[PDB]
Amino acid sequence: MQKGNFRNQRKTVKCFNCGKEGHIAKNCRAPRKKGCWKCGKEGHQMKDCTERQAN
RNA sequence: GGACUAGCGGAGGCUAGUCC
Ligand SMILES: [Zn+2]
Ligand SMILES: [Zn+2]
Repeated sequence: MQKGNFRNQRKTVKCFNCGKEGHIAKNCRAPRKKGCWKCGKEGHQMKDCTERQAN
């Protein structure tokens, strides 16, 4: 238990850290970062991918 | 508060509902 919100995993939540699917940044082993899982630039995000569209 | 169901999210919170 502890953190029922974790149930979000029931929707193959996406890791906002690495940008994978199956775990969240919270449950992400990687350190708290902000590397666009699109271009690989640390600072911006996919939503604001200054490289290319967001799928 | 908890747990679910939902739902979205670059941030995981929020609410509702039911239960006490
Ligand atoms: Zn991750
Ligand atoms: Zn980018």
